[PDB]
Amino acid sequence: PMPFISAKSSPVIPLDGSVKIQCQAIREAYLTQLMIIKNSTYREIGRRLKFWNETDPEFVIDHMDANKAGRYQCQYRIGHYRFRYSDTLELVVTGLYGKPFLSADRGLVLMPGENISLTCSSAHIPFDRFSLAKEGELSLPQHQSGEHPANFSLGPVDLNVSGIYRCYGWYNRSPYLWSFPSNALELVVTAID
Ligand SMILES: *[C@H]1O[C@H](CO)[C@@H](O[C@@H]2O[C@H](CO)[C@@H](O)[C@H](O)[C@H]2NC(C)=O)[C@H](O)[C@H]1NC(C)=O
Ligand SMILES: *[C@@H]1O[C@H](CO)[C@@H](O)[C@H](O)[C@H]1NC(C)=O
Repeated sequence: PMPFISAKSSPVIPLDGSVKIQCQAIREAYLTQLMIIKNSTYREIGRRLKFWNETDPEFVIDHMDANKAGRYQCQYRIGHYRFRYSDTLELVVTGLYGKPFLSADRGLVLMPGENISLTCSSAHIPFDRFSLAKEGELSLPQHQSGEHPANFSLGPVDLNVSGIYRCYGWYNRSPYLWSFPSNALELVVTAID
């Protein structure tokens, strides 16, 4: 098990936003610094916070841009020149490409168990892949699709599927750089009808 590396704010940060990262404390570390990976090379980044309301080291990265998007790890210097790292965290920056369009082939309100797929298009920008995000959620959108027609299925829906959804740009060359959110699309599952 590797030291955890959570993100207090969403891992999805708008163009010039700012995010707060937290690493797992390691009693034997003389120094702990947030590192960002770039071409198999660890680079110092972000800023350390002060001791209060929490123990595990917290950092903060502001003025988000392409350069700050990507994989992150925590570097624990457990000696003059001996280190160990936390698990990996990914941060994506949004607002680098025009917004795509999200829609559905059904009715936005539906009985549980029903099936529905959301489609995310882009009649201009040849996005390599697409990612669907559920607004409320505190994390990183993992539900993606490479299909050009862009199909996001949700199999048998349950009351938990309800909520507002948005879709993003996304390019293979530059994976951690997404477009501006697409139009939002609300769904509501209810067994009452
Ligand atoms: C994307 O989702 C699945 C493919 O993974 C397709 O599902 C079929 O959808 C048609 C009409 O929408 C239904 O008649 C079939 O019963 C579905 N079968 C499956 C695979 O579950 C879906 O069509 C695709 N998106 C669309 C509508 O183009
Ligand atoms: C939803 O679609 C699946 C195919 O992926 C089908 O097997 C299922 O029966 C449909 N809804 C239900 C649970 O009846």
